[PDB]
Amino acid sequence: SEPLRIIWGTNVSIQECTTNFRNFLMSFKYKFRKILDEREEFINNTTDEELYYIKQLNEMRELGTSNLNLDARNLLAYKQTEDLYHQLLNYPQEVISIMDQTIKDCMVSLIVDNNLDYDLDEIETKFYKVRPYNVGSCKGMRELNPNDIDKLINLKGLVLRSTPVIPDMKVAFFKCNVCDHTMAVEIDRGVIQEPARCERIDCNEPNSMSLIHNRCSFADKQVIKLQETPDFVPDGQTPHSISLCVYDELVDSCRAGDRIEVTGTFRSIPIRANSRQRVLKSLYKTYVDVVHVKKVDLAKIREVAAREDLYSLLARSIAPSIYELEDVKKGILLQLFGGTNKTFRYRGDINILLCGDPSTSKSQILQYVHKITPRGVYTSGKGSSAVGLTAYITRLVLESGALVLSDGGVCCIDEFDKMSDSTRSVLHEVMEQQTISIAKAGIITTLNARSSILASANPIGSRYNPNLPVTENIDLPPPLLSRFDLVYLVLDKVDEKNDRELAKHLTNLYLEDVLPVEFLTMYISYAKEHIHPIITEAAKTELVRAYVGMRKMTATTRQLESMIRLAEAHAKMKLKNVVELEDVQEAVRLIRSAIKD
Amino acid sequence: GFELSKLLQKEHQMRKNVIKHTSARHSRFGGLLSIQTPDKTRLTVSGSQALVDEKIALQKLDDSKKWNKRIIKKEG
Amino acid sequence: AISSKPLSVRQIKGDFLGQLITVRGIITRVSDVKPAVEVIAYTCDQCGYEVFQEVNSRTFTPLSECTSEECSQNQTKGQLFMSTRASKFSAFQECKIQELSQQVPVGHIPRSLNIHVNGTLVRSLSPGDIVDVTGIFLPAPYAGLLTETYLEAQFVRQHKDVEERVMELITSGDVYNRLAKSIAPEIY
DNA sequence: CCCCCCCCCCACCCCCCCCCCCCCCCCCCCCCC
DNA sequence: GGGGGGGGGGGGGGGGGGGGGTTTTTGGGGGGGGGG
Ligand SMILES: [Zn+2]
Ligand SMILES: [Zn+2]
Repeated sequence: SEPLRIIWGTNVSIQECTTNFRNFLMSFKYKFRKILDEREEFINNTTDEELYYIKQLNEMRELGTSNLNLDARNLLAYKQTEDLYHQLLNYPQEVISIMDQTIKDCMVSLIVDNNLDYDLDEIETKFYKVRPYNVGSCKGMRELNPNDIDKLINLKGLVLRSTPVIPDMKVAFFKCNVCDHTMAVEIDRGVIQEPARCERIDCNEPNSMSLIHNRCSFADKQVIKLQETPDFVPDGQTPHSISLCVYDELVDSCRAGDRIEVTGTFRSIPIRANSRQRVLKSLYKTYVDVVHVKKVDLAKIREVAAREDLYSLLARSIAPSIYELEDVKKGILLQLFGGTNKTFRYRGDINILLCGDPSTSKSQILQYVHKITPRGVYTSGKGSSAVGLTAYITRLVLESGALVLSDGGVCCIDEFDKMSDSTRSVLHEVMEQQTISIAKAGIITTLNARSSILASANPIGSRYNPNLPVTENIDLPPPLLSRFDLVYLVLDKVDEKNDRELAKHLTNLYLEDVLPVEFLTMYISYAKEHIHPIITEAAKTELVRAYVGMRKMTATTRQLESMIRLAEAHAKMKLKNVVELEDVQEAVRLIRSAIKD
Repeated sequence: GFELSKLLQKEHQMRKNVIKHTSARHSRFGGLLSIQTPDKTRLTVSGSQALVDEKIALQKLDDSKKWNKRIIKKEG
Repeated sequence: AISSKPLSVRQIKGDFLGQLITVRGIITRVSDVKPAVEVIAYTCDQCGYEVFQEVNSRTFTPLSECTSEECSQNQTKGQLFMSTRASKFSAFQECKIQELSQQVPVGHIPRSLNIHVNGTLVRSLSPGDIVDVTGIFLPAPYAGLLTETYLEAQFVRQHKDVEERVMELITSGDVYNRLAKSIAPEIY
C-alpha cells in the first residue's frame, strides 16, 4: 500500500537503519563499551552511566559545531545497533548519510523535547556530520583488492604532500540571458543538470540559461598522497602510495611528513583516454574518500617553585643518567630558560659550547636537551643527510636550514669544530642578529632564525691538551668562540675516584628501574609562557660592579649582555618576575667560571 | 537600510529552505536510494537527502524526465 | 608439449601468439593491484531496471540512453549511471619479466615481456623472483600492423618445528665455536 | 691567504559535433450535424 | 453549440558531412675546497 525506502542492492530498510541508529545516538551509555572490551571489571557507575552521545551532542551544540567522532566499536557494544555496524562497513555512504541526517534530527528534536530555547533557524541552516573511526583492522595499503571497492576501510601511512584546496561545485547557479531570471541546480553525481528551457512559463526560451560560475556554491576538496609506511613494506621493492580525497573542515587535517590513520570508503572511478572523448580506460583509478583522520599542572608548578634546592634539582634532572658535570648541567638548564626580548634587536637566546675529548658524554648531553626542548633540532656542523645547517636555494625554491628550522628551540650541533667555512661565516648574523640574509631569485629578506645553539666540538686529533688554550686545541676561530655565553671542557683524563664512580653509575642503569624528568618539560613550558623578568634597580649596580671587576681582572660588553641574559633566565627559574641580586650573582659566578676556561 | 535588512531576511528564508534540498556531503559521495513502489517493482535515485524523505525522491524521479510537452507562441 | 617447455623471452617468436606457453625469467618490476572491469553495471534513473556492459578491451565507451525495453518500449529516453557496487571488477596487475643472464646471447641486451595477471593469481609475482610463468601469449593493438604483446598469466612456478629443532643444536654443543666457524665456512 | 681546480646546476579511422531536411504531430479554424 | 476534419506551422529526429587527435652531452657561470 506504500513505498519503501531501501538501501539499494541490500533490502535494508532505511527506516529501520534510522531508528537503530537513533536508539544508540540517544540512550547509549558508556558502561556498555567496557563490557565489549577487555578489563570489564573497571566499569564504574558514577563515570559510566553517562548518556555518552547526549553529552557529546550537548557540548557540540554549545559549541555550535557540525562534527561528531564515533568509535565504531560502540555500535557493537549496543544490542539494537550491532547490525548497523555491519551495514556501516558494507554500505557506508548510505548509512553515513542516514547517520548525518539523524544527528541533525537529534539536534532539532532536543531543543523542542529537552525544550530549552535555542536558534532553531541556526540548526536548520547547519549541516551535520558523523566521523566513524576505528572501523576495523588497519589492513595494508598493499593488501587492498577489488572486493573493497565500496567498503569503509582503515589505513595507516605517511603524508607526502597535499594539493591546495580545490573548489568542488555543490550547486550550479544559472541565469537566463533574455529575462535575467535565476535558478539554483544541485550537482548530482558530479553532473550539471542543465535546464534546457527557462523555468518561467512567461519566458520559456530554449537554450537561454547560462552558468554564472562565481555565483555557484562550492564545497572544499583536497587530494593528499599517502605513502605506505616502511613498517609494512616487503624488503625488496618500493613502497606503494594511495591518493586520498578529503573534504570541508577535514581539509588540512595533516601536513607533509605526518604519519596518520584515515578511516574512509575505498572508492574507484574510471579515467579518460583523451578529454575530447567519452572513451574510458578499462581499469579504474582507486582512492579512499575519508571520513575521519588522526595522527600517529599549575598547582604542582607553584608547589615545586617554592623549593630552595630547585636550581640543583632541575639541573641534575636534565640528564641523571650522566655522571657529574654539574656546572654544565646548570648552564644548559639556564639555556633552556633563556632571557627576554625587547622592542626598539636584543633577544632572549643563550648559547653554549662543549669541547674537550671526543669520546665523552657531550653527545648524550646534546641528545637529552634535544629530547627536552619543544621545537629544537639535532644536526652536525657539515654536510646534509637531506638536512643541513644553512638556508639554501634549490629546485626553484628556498629551503630553510636546521638553524632556521630551530626557530624558538635549541639547535644542537655536533662536530662543531669540523664545520665548513661558509657555515662558520653564516653563524655570525644568527649569533648577533638572530637572522640570516637572503638576496636571490627576486626575494630579499632577513630570514629570522631565533635559535639558541648548543654546540659540541672537539680537539684536533684524538686527545685534548689542557696545557694549551682552547683556541690552540680547537679548530674553530676565536671570534666565533667568543660569541658563546658559556663554554665548557669535558675530558677523559684518568682518575679512579671519578672513573670508578662513573662506571658504577653507568652499570647500575642496567639493574635499577627526586628526579622530575617528565615534569621538567611542563615546568619549562609554563615558565616560558608566564614569566618575563625585568631587571631590579639594585641589580643595575650589581651588574656594573661585577662587570668592572672582571674588566679589571679583559672583558667586553658582550659579557655584560650575557650576564643580563643569564640573570633573566635565572629569574624565569623559580618563576620570579623580577631579576634579583642573587640572580645577577649566579649569572656572574657561572660566567666567571666559564671565561677562565 | 531597514528595508534592505527585511529583504535579506526574506531571501534567507529561501536559503534555509534550499539547504534542506542540498546534500550534507560532497556530490560524489553518491549513496543510492531504491524506492520500492506499493507493487513488487523498484526505482533508483542518487539523492543523498532523498534517502530519508520519499517526498524529495518522488519529485526528483519526476524532474528526472527528459520529456517536455511542446509549447506555443503568443509593433505600433 | 609446448606449454611444458621453459622458453627464454627472445625465443618467444611471433608464431607463438595465441598459444599457452611457459616462459623462464626474472621479474624486474611489478605494478600495484588495480581493479579492471569485467561487467559494468548501470542503474537507470527513470525506470530502475539496471543494464550491463561486458568489457573485452583496453578501453570502452560508457552507455547513456536506457536500452532496456522497460524504457525503450515506452520510448522513454532514460539515463544510465554507472554503479561500482553492482559492477563486477576483477583484480588486475601488470608485471614485466626479463630473460636471465644465462639466456642473453653474446653482446645482446636482455629482452623483456609484459605479464598480465588476473583474478586469484594476482600478487603471486614479486620483483626479483626467478620464475616459470605459464600463460597465453597474446597481442594487443596500439605503428600500423606492428603489435604490442603480453603474456596472460595462468600458472606460476617459483625457483626458490623450530622451537624444538633448535634443541638439536643446543644438545649438539660447542655452539659458539661451531656457529662462528660457520660464518663463511670456506674462509680460513 | 691566494689561486686554481673541480664540482654543481642549468638549458587513417573513429567520435564528437553540427547542420540540414523531412515528416509528423498538435493546434486552430471552419463547416456540418 | 459542439465535434470532426483539414490545413498549416513548429519541433524533433535522423542522417550526412567534417574535423581533430627523459637522459645525455656541451658549454658556461658560480661556489666551494685543497695545496703551496
Ligand atoms: Zn527566461
Ligand atoms: Zn530505463
